[PDB]
Amino acid sequence: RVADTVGSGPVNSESIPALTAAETGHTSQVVPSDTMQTRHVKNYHSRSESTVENFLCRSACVFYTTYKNHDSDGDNFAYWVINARQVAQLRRKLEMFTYARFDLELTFVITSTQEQSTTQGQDTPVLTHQIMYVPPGGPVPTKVNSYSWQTSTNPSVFWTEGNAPPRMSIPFIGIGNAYSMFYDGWARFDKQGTYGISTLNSMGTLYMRHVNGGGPGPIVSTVRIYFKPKHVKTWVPRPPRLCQYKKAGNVNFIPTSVTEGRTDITTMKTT
Amino acid sequence: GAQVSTQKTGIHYTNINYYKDAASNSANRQDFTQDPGKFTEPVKDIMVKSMPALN
Amino acid sequence: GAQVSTQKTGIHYTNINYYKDAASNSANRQDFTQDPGKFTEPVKDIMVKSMPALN
Amino acid sequence: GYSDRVRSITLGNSTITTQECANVVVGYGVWPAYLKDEEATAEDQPTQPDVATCRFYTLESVMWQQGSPGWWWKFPDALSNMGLFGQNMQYHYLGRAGYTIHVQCNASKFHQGCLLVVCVPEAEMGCATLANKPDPKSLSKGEIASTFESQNSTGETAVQANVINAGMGVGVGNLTIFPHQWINLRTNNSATIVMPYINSVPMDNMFRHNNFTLMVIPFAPLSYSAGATTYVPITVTVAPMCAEYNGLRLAGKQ
Amino acid sequence: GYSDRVRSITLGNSTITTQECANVVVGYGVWPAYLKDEEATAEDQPTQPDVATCRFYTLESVMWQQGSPGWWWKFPDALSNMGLFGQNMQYHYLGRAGYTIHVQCNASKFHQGCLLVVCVPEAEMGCATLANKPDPKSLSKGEIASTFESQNSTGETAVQANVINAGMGVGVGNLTIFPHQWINLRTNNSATIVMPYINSVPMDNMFRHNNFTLMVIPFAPLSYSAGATTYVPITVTVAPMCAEYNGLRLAGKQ
Ligand SMILES: CCCCCCCCCCCCC/C=C/[C@@H](O)C(CO)NC(=O)CCCCCCC
Repeated sequence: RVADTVGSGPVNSESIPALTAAETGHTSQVVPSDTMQTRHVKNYHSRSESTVENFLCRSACVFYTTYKNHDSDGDNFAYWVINARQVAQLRRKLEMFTYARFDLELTFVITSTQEQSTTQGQDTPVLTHQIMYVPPGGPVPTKVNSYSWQTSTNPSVFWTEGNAPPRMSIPFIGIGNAYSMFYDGWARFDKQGTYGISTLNSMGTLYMRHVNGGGPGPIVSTVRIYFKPKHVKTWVPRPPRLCQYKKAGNVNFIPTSVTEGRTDITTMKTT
Repeated sequence: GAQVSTQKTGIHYTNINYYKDAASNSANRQDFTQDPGKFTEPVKDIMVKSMPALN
Repeated sequence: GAQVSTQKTGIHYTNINYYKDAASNSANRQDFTQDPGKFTEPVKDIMVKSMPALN
Repeated sequence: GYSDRVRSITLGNSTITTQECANVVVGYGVWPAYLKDEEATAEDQPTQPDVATCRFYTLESVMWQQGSPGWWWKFPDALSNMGLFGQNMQYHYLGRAGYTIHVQCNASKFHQGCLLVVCVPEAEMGCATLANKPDPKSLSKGEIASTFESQNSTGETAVQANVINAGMGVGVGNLTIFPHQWINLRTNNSATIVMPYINSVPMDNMFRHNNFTLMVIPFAPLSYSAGATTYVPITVTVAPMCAEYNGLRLAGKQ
Repeated sequence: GYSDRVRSITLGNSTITTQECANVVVGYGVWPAYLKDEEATAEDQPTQPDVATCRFYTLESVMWQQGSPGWWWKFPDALSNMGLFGQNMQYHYLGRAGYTIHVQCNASKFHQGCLLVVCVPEAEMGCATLANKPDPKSLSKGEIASTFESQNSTGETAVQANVINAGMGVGVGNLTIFPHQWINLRTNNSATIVMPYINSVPMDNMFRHNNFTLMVIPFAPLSYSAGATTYVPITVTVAPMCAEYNGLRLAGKQ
């Protein structure tokens, strides 16, 4: 909840509530009660919706891929290296804090589309997919059927099209006491090579694939990944991203104006 | 072994956790902590509004 | 007739068994026993670290 | 007998005096201190040089001009060459420390201008060329200040130094969220910040990671009438606070 | 479960083990410790590196032979090049410290010989040439051992290294007044001394003064029958204890 207004009458003193020294770096705790007369107002407004928890706690697409039901050579499955910088929306949000800590709520929205052919007599059964997570170091799949899909240890989800979207929870899997949103450092101790957040980045890959081919007719399924931070903790606020994003592995940008211009320094007709 | 918390109004709601890993729980939104003194007034020296920042 | 156990943290969770065969229950992961003395120090003779293994 | 301008700070064999100041900004309200047994991972006993390292090192000066866009100094490194600090820094794998930054600049009652002194933790910067990564020399030059530009930087491996974005793709005028003070020639003389150790890990290497960058950008361009002294220098003085070190070995950096 | 031969010494990241020893000679019965406020003159606060400096540094080895007259190492300097010890040693005007000297040499049950390991404090040496003073390089070569001779040394500026007089004009067989242990291959394996700070002043410079010299002289010449391993090395390992430093400044030595 917000602070309510205090009743104010006229004043005559050597007290200077109106003047400070911004050079201090301290922000003024000046209310309207100073510098003007005010009535009394019991303010009930709540800041409940601007809590860090609520600002972040909302599913957001972070990526998506494709894969066919058919293809000789295996080669008809997809993968994606987990990371939250390939999407503009959420990245900018998470990047309003230097360090953060939170659990994640994974939600997948799987859909299938059928493409044009010549194939006839098609009466396709339900489609069942498989999303498999592979922690870093684990054996990665090669073809739509390499042994590794047994997931004897790697966790994964099986899902039949037509049902409620799949969903899981992930604990704070960070190595350090928190996730790092930025890293003004290098990977190797001789500053040679990778520079940027891209070095802290290392959370395994996600593998998708059709379990059953369905029919002989060509089909293309798409998997959408949705993150949703929970039980959040945030440290060190930062200036929101001004320039548009240019790369997923770094801060790179092309210089941008601070805002838009108007005619005079006096124009109320804002841009 | 459940728990009752008040709702967001201008009445409560019961709740039980069914999973073993606390990560499975829902977001805690009934939270309301706040310290602006970190970001504003981060001066080692306390400032009186009535007074000047130089004397 | 339920039971409350603590969750895995850095709060509990209620639970009831609905089936008659105990095999139907979920894996007991709140378990934490451990005896390395089986595999290490399986000697009939207790060894003092400060001392030598031959004297 | 005092003025909230007056000020005397002492650490080791060094001492700072302030005839004109505001206050002293203190990190995020957090004052630096030695790592507790509860927040530690490294099991070996740490070294606490103390006086030998936690003292005032004064970097090379820089000249302020009517066109100067700004300056910056990465920090874990910048002191990589300062006495026993830089040393303990070369012989150890891990280290953590706080700091007392003191930027000093003085003009006359007839000069005018205004500087912004900030401490950006984790100031990752972009490259001038979208496809590459900025080379080390472009990022930091130890005690030698690096410079921002009043325009777009160019190709190869330099940093996109255009000031309006602080080389981080943000609005330069918002840097004020990080610890800072203003040096307004008209009323100021020096600025002093107390940055505590800030990182997502109890300790870190010091040559591989710069946990924060000091930036001195002028928002109010320096000016003066003819006849006034023309050379107005800026001098940065920093002092490590509560420096611990772990993982001793031979010295260098890969 | 023990033997007054067994032995485990630990300081910092270093650890010493003794499968064959006598005891441990301790200075003049005095065990090293930090300078008290009552015996001090330097008013500035001292630095106590601790773990970073008070650890085991192992000098270059030397080969023992059937003719080897002996070896010696001046001490304040010898560690002038060892990690952070040597460093604190270059940045400070004053310093004081104790030591744990451990000389190690091993042969087989079929080898025979006997070494004398001593710590001569204030081991001023004479010149080979009466009229001059022995040059620095002849006095000490840091971690590189210097050698005694089985005869008279010669001219210019060398040291009168003839062993019978330990280059000090005394009877070599009397060095036993200073802290010492014997390494008698037949029953020994290592020798360990604990030299405390010994000087006529609470602290001293470390590059201008060598408060003691370690000497390893063989009284019983090494020997063995044909077929026995022929290379028998000697290795010195020393560890600073309770090192304090005062008067910090730039580094070097005039
Ligand atoms: C079937 C179930 C499948 C479950 C799959 C779970 C996959 C893991 C998803 C984790 C998402 C974490 C998002 C946190 C943001 C961090 O990426 C950032 C953001 O800039 N940088 C960083 O990279 C921070 C550096 C921290 C390093 C952590 C190492 C694990």
